[PDB]
Amino acid sequence: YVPGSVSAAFVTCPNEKVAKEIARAVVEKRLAACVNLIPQITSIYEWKGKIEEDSEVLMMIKTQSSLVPALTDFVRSVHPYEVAEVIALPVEQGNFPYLQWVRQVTE
Amino acid sequence: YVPGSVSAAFVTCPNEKVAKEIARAVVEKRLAACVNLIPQITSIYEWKGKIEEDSEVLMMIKTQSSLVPALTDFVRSVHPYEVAEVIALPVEQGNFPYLQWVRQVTE
Amino acid sequence: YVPGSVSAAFVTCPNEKVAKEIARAVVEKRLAACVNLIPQITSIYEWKGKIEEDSEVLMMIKTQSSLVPALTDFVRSVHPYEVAEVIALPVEQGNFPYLQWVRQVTES
Amino acid sequence: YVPGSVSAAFVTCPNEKVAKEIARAVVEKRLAACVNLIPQITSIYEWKGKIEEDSEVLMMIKTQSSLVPALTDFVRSVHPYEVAEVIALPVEQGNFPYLQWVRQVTE
Amino acid sequence: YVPGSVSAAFVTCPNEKVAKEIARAVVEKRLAACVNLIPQITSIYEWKGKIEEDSEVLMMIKTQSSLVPALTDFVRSVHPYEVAEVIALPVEQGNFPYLQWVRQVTE
Amino acid sequence: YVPGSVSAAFVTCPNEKVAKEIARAVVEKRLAACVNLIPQITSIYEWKGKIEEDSEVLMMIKTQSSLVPALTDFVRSVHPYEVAEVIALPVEQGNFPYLQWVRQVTE
Ligand code: NA
Ligand code: NA
Ligand code: NA
Repeated sequence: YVPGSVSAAFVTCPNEKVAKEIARAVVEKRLAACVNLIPQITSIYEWKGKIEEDSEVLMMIKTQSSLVPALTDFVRSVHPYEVAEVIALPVEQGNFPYLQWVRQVTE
Repeated sequence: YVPGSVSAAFVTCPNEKVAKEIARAVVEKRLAACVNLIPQITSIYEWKGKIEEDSEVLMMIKTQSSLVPALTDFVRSVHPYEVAEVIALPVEQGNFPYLQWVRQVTE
Repeated sequence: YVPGSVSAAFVTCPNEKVAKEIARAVVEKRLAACVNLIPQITSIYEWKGKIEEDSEVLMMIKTQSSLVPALTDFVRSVHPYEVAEVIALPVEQGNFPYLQWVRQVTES
Repeated sequence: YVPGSVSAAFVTCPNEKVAKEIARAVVEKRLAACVNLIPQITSIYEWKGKIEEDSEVLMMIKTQSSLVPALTDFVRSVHPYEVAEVIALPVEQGNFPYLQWVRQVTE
Repeated sequence: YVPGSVSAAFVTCPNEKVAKEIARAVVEKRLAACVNLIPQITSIYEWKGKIEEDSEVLMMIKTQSSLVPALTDFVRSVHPYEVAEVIALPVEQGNFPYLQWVRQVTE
Repeated sequence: YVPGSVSAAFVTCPNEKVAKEIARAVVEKRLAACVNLIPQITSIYEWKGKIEEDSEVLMMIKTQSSLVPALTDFVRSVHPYEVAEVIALPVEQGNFPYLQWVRQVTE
């Protein structure tokens, strides 16, 4: 296993419906090995002077690091927001079989 | 985009009220671009020889990596706990406009 | 603090019961300083032709990076799934006292 | 000190004269704090399936990681080779004063 | 470019002849894009209780990070020393064309 | 092998005499497994707004990453310059036996 060659990408969505549709798509298109959805999220950010709170859903998408650009482009079309949160974190170590599986199902 | 110049910091809180107070403060103080709150967390650790379980709330704070020390100091200063969990994970890749936005709103 | 010498490892479980059992074990065995359990997770993956959805629980395990191989072996052994998700993400910066604590409670 | 916010960039040159010109330029332009020149290098690469050996000089350029794109653009512009070797390696730890100095003289 | 997907590997050799043989081989076998040889090295380490000084030559081998294990195997197998120094350092940023070239000639 | 748990630290010295003295000391004190000296270096930096060129020697010091702070403290203490260049680069991959050896001889 090459350190950081698999990544865990985080994507924020407005609701569960959208998150599922994106999640299903990225897997079906082989852009990700799998996705975890974390619901009941409260996002806190500053907008036009004031601080806003919204209900959101968070995706943890596990994929090859080489696919992150392609994953990001896809998430950009489908347009959850004008500017979509996509951040990829590199996996330094882990369960080799599983890490090999994430590669095998995205080649 | 410089790899790892934006970070995702994780902070554990005793409840939603405290997590929201801290979240609103770090954004208002420009120490973070935004905060995701993940509720209904069960924390499992050892204390006085026994293994404890607590209800907690988890913050995923997205900010510049250069601000993490300042972020930590602030959280230290206001957090209820004697020793606050603050761990920062570097963002290797992502949506450039979003990554640019995180920098823009924290300069 | 040496950058990346503490890691946050993520492990997916079928349910709360199993997640708690594994969480308690890794702490008791000093393989992790602490574990956060994130419930009500929906996992989306391909199940041999179909796209599947399951209810799962997610563990965020905080430990020394040197212990991740030992943590994985243990999880491997007692995990239901044939192939367990264990992914470790390195902590670049943080609260030094806390980072020191994670090391203190996992030394042997 | 933020890990990896200073980098050590390596640049290959055909000879000492060119390396010095580039080295002096990047420092005068504040794109680097300083440059170490390693002479008497033998470079070994293929080209049309045949293996070449050339005399080269290697630069180790120490600078902010945020300046690496700007550094690379400049080196592209003045380097005799069509495709210039510029590779940046991040500095995880070091002498803080010196790391602080590299930042101070490139701001 | 995926951060850290190209590496610069350093290998220590007893002399120029050996270093060149190994260098030519790894390039010919497509295990590396190119190799820089840094001569006139003095190595300082402890041997049988006393501190030794040897004349050595240092290789900086630029290749895909995915190839480092294969590179190491080859070197370990051919290298004079029982335990060969092979250390790989990841390239976080650089000249994209050149980084693309390193991949192209090693696929 | 834990990625980045061994580091290659670079230290600049005014001449070979000093470099050898420091190199011998860090090895004898178990702060490093071994040191490569790269001589005939030309350093280019700015000083009182004027660009200087000096003859220097470069050390590549291979050690545990956990020891880098202790290594730096020692170097700062024996090093002639007021502000010593010490930069540590993490080793992501390599020859495991050798990586194991660097740890063995510095425990
Ligand atoms: Na990597
Ligand atoms: Na030639
Ligand atoms: Na590390």
